[PDB]
Amino acid sequence: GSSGSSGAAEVGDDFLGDFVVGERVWVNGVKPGVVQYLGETQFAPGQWAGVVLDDPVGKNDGAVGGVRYFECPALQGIFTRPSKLTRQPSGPSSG
Repeated sequence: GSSGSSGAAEVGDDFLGDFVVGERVWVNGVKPGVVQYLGETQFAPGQWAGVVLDDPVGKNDGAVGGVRYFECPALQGIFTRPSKLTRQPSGPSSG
């Protein structure tokens, strides 16, 4: 019933960033997150990269629309494009 959201108004990239499973990456230059899933999601097309936040400040809880990618706390399993992730805290520059 409840578990059945939709992933519209969002599309992934084409190229998958060189991000391994179990590393710390900064999502949108906000905070570092542990990558658990990498590839194409189910809620939305395009390339996606699952990342787990250290604290409850993500978006999903591992399950999006019934599909369970990785297992982790709630409000932590945030999903975003691989390119969006980075190996360092950015902000003033995106190059």
